[PDB]
Amino acid sequence: NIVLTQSPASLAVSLGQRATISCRASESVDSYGNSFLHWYQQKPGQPPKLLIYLASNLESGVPARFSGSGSRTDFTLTIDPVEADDAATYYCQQNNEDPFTFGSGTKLEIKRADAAPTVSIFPPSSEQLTSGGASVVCFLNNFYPKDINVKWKIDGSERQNGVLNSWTDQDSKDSTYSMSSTLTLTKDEYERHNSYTCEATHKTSTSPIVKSFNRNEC
Amino acid sequence: NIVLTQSPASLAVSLGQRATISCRASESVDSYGNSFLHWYQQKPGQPPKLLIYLASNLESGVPARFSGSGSRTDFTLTIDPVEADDAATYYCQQNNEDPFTFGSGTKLEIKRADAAPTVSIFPPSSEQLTSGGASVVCFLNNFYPKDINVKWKIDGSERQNGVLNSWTDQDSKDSTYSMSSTLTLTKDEYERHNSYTCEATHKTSTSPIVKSFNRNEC
Amino acid sequence: QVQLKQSGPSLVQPSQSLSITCTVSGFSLTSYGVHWVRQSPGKGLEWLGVMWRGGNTDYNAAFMSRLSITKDNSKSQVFFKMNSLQTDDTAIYYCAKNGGAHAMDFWGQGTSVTVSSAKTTPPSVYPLAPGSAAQTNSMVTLGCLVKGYFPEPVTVTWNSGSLSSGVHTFPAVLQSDLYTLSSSVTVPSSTWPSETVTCNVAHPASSTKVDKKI
Amino acid sequence: QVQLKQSGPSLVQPSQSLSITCTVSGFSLTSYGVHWVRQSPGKGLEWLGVMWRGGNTDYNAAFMSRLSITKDNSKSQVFFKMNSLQTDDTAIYYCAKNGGAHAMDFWGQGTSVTVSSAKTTPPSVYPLAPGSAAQTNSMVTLGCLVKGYFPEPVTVTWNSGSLSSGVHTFPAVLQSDLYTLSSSVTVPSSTWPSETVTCNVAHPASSTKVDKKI
Amino acid sequence: VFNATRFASVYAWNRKRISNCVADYSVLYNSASFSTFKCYGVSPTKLNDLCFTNVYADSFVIRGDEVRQIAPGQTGKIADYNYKLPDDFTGCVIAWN
Repeated sequence: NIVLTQSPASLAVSLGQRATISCRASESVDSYGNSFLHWYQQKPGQPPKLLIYLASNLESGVPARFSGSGSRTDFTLTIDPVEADDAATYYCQQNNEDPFTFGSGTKLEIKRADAAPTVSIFPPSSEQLTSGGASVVCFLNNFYPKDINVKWKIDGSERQNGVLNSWTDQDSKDSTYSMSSTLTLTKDEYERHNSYTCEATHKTSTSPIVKSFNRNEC
Repeated sequence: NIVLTQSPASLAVSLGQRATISCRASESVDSYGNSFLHWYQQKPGQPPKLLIYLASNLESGVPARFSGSGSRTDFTLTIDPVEADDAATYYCQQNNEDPFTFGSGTKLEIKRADAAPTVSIFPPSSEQLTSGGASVVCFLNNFYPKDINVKWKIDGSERQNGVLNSWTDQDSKDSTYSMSSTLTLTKDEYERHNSYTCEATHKTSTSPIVKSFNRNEC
Repeated sequence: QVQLKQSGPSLVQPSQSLSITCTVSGFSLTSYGVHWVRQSPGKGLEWLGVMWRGGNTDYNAAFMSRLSITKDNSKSQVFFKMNSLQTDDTAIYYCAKNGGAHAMDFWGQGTSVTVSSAKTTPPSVYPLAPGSAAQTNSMVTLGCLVKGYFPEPVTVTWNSGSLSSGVHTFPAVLQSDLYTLSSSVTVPSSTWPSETVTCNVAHPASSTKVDKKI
Repeated sequence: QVQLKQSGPSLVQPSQSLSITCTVSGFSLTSYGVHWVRQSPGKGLEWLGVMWRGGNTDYNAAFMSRLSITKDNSKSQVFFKMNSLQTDDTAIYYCAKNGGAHAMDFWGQGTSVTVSSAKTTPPSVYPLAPGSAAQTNSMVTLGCLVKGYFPEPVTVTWNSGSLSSGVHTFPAVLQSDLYTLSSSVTVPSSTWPSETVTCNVAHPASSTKVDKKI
Repeated sequence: VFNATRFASVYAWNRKRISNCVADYSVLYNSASFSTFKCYGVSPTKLNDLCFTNVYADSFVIRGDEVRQIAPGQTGKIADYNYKLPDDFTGCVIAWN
């Protein structure tokens, strides 16, 4: 058995720099005539692909920016320069002994400049109001870093019952993040107060992100 | 006050399978880096003991078959391999907010092979009959499943006043069911007829398991 | 080495007070707090209180004014003071050591605290011998009838606990300030009426021990 | 040119079995051994097994007794039979072509196999339509709220996938035996409310197509 | 150090600094008295003859399901909060029931 304790668990490397994804192994020797392994990539918005075979060779379909080498246990995956195609999880696989397990997985994050999110609020549809429900969504997309917290504040009192968030990972190409905050309530809650407030606090926006929506938006 | 809606309320898992028991929660969240809870196992004749703490760490002193995981709200208990000594209930404890309440409680039973009950009846002592009462005990032990209709039927007609059963559920050591039926009658009713009948109908046995006794057996 | 047993309560009358003594051993009482719980009345397991590691004590909204916990660090004994006990306040208490993440690592034996206006009724033990028509299949059932006792707990066995695997236990029926307990013991068919079958009973509340031969 | 996508399972309970059908294209089954893996269920990527070229097959140490590979050389399809699955095994299962040094050169799209005791439920789609008071600045965002479906996946597109400029797919929020999926797409203002817009939602687990006009 | 009286805890692990001596590792690897013998950065058969400036012997006790957690970059409650092994750890770890 080979325990590929790949490290680190995640990286924050900006564009144009050198990212280092190490991969620790225990066994074995003489893969083909040496102690090399294969590297792979698993993107969140695209199927996976093979980057480096035998840890020293290039593969068609991917750029030549991926390189590296490795000893019996100390392996290295060098991505130099980092462009906007690297936001994904990287793995290392030994094939000289069953099971052909992979590494722990290094989630490389493209450390671009800080960017504020978009602003878009969607009142409920006619079918929702007809059925008595009212689900409002306050989207905050195209931002960096992923650290974002939405506070659904109704003018009467802050509501935190039906608050759900969808934290989308960094797309392979689009280096920005995307998060959607929902609030599923009844029609009486939507018709409770004239105005409402979608509050949020992001690292980029020093001022509190505030966008209101009225009950008459139908 | 968090009412941990522990589901399922009961399970009949056979030998060699994997039992899965959930535990719902709603508060709190992100105490330090998670909001995991604990698990316990209460026997029918002994208070419970700690199996898993923080839903991801094993505790010594108990069998190693118990494990589990959990999200911030849903916590899972994994019992693998299910053996013939895991005939007991389970619980999950609230720890993030006081009071340290528990869940509903899942009653796990081992699906053993079918078996017929014993055939024997026990009349009372001479002192009980002399005082005016009568306590005849009719045992139906070491049977499976628990689906058995026990009802006293005196020679005159079906009895509905002195009917009383004491059901013993599946024990850890004894994986079979046991039920002791009692008969509450007076001296005259005990000596009203010559023979009486302790009638019972088991699920697998189409014919009723009966055992009669005479008033002179004392 | 580890001991969390309880003693003291036998039977309580309505509108009275009483304290339970749970002896602590096997661990530093100053480093770990003792929990208190009930035996699942109605819904799942109910929790009463716990003394912190030299801090404060937690209670429920309904039991903060009536029940109290006292942790004696010198004698290694945690006391559970009960106040204003009424007939509907029946409960079976247990002690348990506090763990790291507020866990319950060790557990005790507990005690059954019954509250009722009725007086202590000792058990009317009688032997359950099989009738003449009862047959054998290389095994014979023998039991002891512990009927007409109040309150819980009670222990019935064979030869003062000589056999523990063949002795079966049944639940006691709850009557009007009374109980009816049935029991049975599996033995070989050739061991009765040949061998002496002495059944022992123990009622800790009334301190009654009636021996009856089957 | 190459296709290694999976299909067949909709929803499975824990401690049960299933059957997956992976359609192989681009290479003959006799030329390369189809591999079989998962998609990061918690910890790192997990390897399951591989069927060699007309010979035996290797399996994972933790899945040799439970999981099995059934390779059909006549239909150009590799079938997989799994047994005794747990909720933690929920992940996308992939098929891949063998490389030179036992590598996985090509990778497919796979299928998101979900293990959970809950039952299947179709999606109750409700569109996120801006009201009449909604404003626009040279563009308008649109989306749908697909709540009340189980299990994953669910594909939300804009007019059968006509739009691809600002399409953003969000993860499904695990509810009580249900899921909640949101979406957000960026389209110029000349398409809505001018042209006909309709949310197209597909649930491959139930093969349901829900159309809701935005 | 291995045959010491009592080891320290997992969080107060005792770092025994050793220097200026001869260390035979092939006799220990071929002793057949260790439950686990897994090295990182160099094989146990090759590190027997190597010169170093300083070596350490960290004494602690952990459960059978926990010995697999002591590795470079391996997660775990003891691996992150009690004993953090270096990610570039070029030494060796041993254990015995």
